[PDB]
Amino acid sequence: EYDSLIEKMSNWNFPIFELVEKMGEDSGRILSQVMYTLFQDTGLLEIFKIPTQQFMNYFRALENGYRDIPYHNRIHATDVLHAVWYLTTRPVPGLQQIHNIAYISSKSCSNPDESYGCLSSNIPALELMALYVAAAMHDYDHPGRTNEFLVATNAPQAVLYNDRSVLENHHAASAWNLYLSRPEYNFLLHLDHVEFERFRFLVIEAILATDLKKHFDFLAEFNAKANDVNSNGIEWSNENDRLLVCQVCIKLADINGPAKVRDLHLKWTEGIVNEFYEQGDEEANLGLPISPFMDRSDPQLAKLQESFITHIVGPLCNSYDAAGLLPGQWRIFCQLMHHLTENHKIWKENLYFQ
Amino acid sequence: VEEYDSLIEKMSNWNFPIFELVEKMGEDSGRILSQVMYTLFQDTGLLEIFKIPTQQFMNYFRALENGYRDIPYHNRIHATDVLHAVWYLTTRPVPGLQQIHIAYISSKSCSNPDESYGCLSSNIPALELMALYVAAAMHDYDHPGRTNEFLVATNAPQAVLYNDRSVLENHHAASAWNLYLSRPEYNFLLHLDHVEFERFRFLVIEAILATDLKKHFDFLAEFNAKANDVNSNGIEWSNENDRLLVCQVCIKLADINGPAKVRDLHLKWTEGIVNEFYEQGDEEANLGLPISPFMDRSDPQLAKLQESFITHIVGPLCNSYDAAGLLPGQWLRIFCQLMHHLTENHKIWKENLYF
Ligand SMILES: *B([O])(=O)C1=[C]C([N]C(=O)C2=NC3=C([C]=[C]C(O[C])=[C]3)C(O[C])=[C]2)=[C]C(C(=O)N([C])[C]C2=[C][C]=[C][C]=[C]2)=[C]1
Ligand SMILES: [Mg+2]
Ligand SMILES: [Mg+2]
Ligand SMILES: [Mg+2]
Ligand SMILES: [Mg+2]
Repeated sequence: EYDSLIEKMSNWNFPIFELVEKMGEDSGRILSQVMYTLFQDTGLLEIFKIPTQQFMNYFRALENGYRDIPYHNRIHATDVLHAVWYLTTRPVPGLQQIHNIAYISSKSCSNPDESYGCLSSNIPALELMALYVAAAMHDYDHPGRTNEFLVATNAPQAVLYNDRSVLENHHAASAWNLYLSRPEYNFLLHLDHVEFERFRFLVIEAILATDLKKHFDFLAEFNAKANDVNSNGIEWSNENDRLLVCQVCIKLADINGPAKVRDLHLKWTEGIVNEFYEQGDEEANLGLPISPFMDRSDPQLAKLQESFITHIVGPLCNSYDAAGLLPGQWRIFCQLMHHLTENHKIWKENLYFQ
Repeated sequence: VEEYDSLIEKMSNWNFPIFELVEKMGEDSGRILSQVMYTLFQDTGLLEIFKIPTQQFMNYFRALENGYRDIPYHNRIHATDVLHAVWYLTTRPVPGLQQIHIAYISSKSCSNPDESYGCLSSNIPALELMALYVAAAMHDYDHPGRTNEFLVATNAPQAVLYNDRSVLENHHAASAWNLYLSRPEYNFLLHLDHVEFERFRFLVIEAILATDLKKHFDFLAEFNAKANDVNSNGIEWSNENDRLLVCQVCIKLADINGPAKVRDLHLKWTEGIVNEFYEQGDEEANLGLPISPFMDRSDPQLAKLQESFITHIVGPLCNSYDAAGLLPGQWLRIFCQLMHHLTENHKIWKENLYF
């Protein structure tokens, strides 16, 4: 069954909802199973001597922490995990290779020629494992509400974190609290104190970058280092530069919807607006002003998708592509860039005509 | 009424003998923070500007000061001292500082001698200064007497809860505001609307979080870039972010005002902080952890600690705050009292180290 699933995930437009339907009764374990296959594929199980039992124990507990809410659930976490894996292992045109300090190489694809390069050849294995694990944790115990909702309500979580990245801090904090909750979860037992401390730091930094209030800040920092005409781009020997690359990568993965085929894009859109409408129902019941795009009476779906693709997803993918980090094939053809522009065009048509 | 004038006259000195005050209070020394908060708010007029009812004010700040533990340094007296320091630095006349005036406060304890002098109270709105004072009151609430490095190394519950990023400061702000929202008998800001209260909470949280010394050099760099630029015009007082940065630097200076005081208060605070250090070192040794620097009572190295702290932490902060022209003083050249204290203490401890 391992070969079957890994071949289906080699496609960027991985039909994940077909997988959830295929698992059916055991669909609650999709995040743990996908974690196992990807770590065996990248070889992370053998590189860090990760025991299978503790690995599976923690991530079954982790996926149990995801609620049964429309969007921020196990399937969203599985999708973001798949996206970061694809973006870091697949060949990127014109990118130079360095080591292909441990580095991974995906058994699912080899660089077709020297003109292609992989991010796995430029970022150490420890840093990439943090990105994958952070993708698994990045929305742990999401209550289906926004940060702005919690701060307006003065919810306990918002007061506990002083309104600064409420959901994202809680995700990382409660995930790591779960990790340290039982010795049967310590699958990193073969990492020393320095390596484990650094791993935790990288995971926490990756999770906190998923906050969209800091979106434009991360975008500015990434363009200064990579997309500067007078600078030498990204120095892969720099620890801070690699961290910035990983943070921008996971940001793109957490909002990959518009960068997929319209089928998957619309499915994810359906989920997130259903979560929005549940929050809007509660806002109305509490006598609070309904947040924008959260009233099921006046949806304004076209305006929501159009502004989100144009102001958030658009500039992020264009910056990531201008830096030469998107996987594709030789002009250059980029799959998700074509999907992103196609989805943006359709939603502009729906907006202008309706 | 009679005790009010005595205390307000005693606090007008930069070297306010606060330990004489705790000795005078004796049995009721636990309410020093609440008494000083009430006295300062009555002096600055914040009680009447925001229509603060006395009962809820006193209730909340008595609970707040009760939240401080009986530890050598991070206690009620430290919070009271930081509050006094920010009050002095924001109300007292500064040579060459411009005056401007949205409500603003003016301390009844002093008036600007002439137009060549200016007060921060005349340039920063009353809401932001009240936020700074309240943050000084909260800035070390429920401090357990350990360092951030100790909590992250131990994987303490607080350190895991805040993801190792400014654990103690986040805890201070969060538990202080939870206490404020714990009971309706604490809501003394009930005459502030939603926007004013949200802004006040934001300013308080930023001021509290700025006290982290891990972010010290970052705040110092931003302040030198904005204020201490030779080609720039310093601080634009109409800018919200500039005023926030000024207040953050002010409370940072207040949180470590020791070396900028007379030798008596400096050495008393040094005794407190090194006793807390030695307790943490005892616990680190019992747990088999490497003893943090200057926290082993067997090898104290007190002179090296004082000199490194003055040269690397207090020194550059005071020099940046003075170069921006925000330190209260008197014309002559300009004489700044705490600059004189700081240079005197720095010379004394450099002598103790070299000899
Ligand atoms: B709490 O949170 O507030 C804290 C505190 C501190 N402090 C110190 O250290 C000191 N202080 C002082 C002095 C003198 C005088 C005074 O008065 C006020 C004060 C001294 O001398 C020596 C000292 C601190 C803290 C912290 O943070 N830690 C300890 C850690 C670190 C280290 C190094 C660097 C940074 C940080 C807190
Ligand atoms: Mg999220
Ligand atoms: Mg997410
Ligand atoms: Mg503190
Ligand atoms: Mg303090």
